[PDB]
Amino acid sequence: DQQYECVYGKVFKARDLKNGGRFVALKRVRVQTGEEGMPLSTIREVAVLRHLETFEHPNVVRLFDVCTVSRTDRETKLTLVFEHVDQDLTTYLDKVPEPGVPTETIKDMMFQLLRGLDFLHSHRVVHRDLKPQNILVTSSGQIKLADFGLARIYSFQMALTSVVVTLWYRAPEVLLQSSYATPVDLWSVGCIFAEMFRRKPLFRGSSDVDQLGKILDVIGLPGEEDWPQAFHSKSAQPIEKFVTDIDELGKDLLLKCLTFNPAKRISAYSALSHPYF
Amino acid sequence: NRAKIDSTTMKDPRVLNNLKLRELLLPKFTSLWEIQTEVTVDNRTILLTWMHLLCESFELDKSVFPLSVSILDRYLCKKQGTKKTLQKIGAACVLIGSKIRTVKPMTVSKLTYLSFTNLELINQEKDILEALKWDTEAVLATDFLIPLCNALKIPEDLWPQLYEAASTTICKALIQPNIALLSPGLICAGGLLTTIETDNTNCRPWTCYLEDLSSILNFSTNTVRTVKDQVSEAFSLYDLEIL
Repeated sequence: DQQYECVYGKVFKARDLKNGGRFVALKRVRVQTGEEGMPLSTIREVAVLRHLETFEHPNVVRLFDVCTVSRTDRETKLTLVFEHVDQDLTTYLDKVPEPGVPTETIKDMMFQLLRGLDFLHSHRVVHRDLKPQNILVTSSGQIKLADFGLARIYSFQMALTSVVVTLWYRAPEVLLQSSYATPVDLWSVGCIFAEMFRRKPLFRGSSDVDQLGKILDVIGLPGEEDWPQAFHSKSAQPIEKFVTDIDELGKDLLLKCLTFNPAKRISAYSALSHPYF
Repeated sequence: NRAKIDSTTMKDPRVLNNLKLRELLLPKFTSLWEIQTEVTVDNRTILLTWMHLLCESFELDKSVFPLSVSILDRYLCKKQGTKKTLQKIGAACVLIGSKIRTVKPMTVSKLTYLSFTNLELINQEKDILEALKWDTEAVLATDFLIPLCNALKIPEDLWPQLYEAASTTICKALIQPNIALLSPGLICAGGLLTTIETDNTNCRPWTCYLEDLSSILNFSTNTVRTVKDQVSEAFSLYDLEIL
């Protein structure tokens, strides 16, 4: 706000007056003066970040401040500043030379992104919005989980709204309007995994109903005991047909994350204990 | 509404370990509301039971109240509170806390039409945020409920009721001032034992746990035993009439 120059709101990267022209990314959150105070999310978002900040976990973005300038004239405005990073896992791919990232640069990020995820879960936090747009990439190739405004502390018998993750990266459980939990991040991972080996969203879809099938046409059709007769019974067509250029190990990893029954779907913890690494 | 079931990767591994670690994040209040110059402990208890009631009557999630309590106190360290204002403050707290810990938030209208202006409230909410520096979330007694059950080996089959029955008592207890001095870990342990002592419900004699919990949480068995008493008392002193 006061000493900040910017080169539900726009994500403007900016340079702070204090630090050596440092880059303090600004996320000006808008608070429509209706009747509810600070946006419900811009709170849980900063809440979780402020809570776990003392651990300074490598694979997580760093929040610096929440300006907030009260205005007697018009409504107040929010200046949410984090640490600046060059490109989101998306950009990196749109501009990554052919053929995309190397089986090594790929294996790394997946280890990190999965590492930070493992961390986040240990503190009962479920970041419910994992997508390329929400991952960050340091110029040196490190991962930073971001846009935490969907993440929340998950506790037993907690109430839930089955509206998690952007259509594409949504896990089966959240599409069938059923109950969800942590595996919601592992699935959202498999997707981001496949989407690296081949800079293209493994499960594009138009509706929830459609989003489910596209996913079913790829991973196949689970049994009765892996289901919480609508969709079809087609033989899961080898993934090597959907994700181009993948190791035999990585093969297993993606099929460990993109499992239907979340009760089986590998955990961020052991996923790091997986051979592919 | 769909409600969260188990999730071993959040209920069965080294998490007490971090809960504890993060418990040790916010220093113990040497003396509850030590900085207050106008409102008192007595004032807090009264307000807290009006808040407890706000959540119970509107069925918010169990970890809402314990967090609104948490917010309120951390807030009433930095800034000062007045009786003519406590109502507002306490209300703000819940609002924030519900926004965080609960899927169905406590709308302002529904919280002002129960007291200040629906705007002066928004302010007080804000005044609490920047003061606490948007660092609201915290370790609740409630967060230890399952993890503690897990570690004590309490058979999964009972977790539902135990959680429900204990989370309840821990909430009223939290109303009392003597409890605000204790660690969320202990408070939870106390409330589990307390609760466990109401229709065995297939649980061992509460006895058997005291020594494990001493080992689990790392406290003298005496301390555990005491907090069970302590909690089972604040639980008792619950009294709607005080309003």
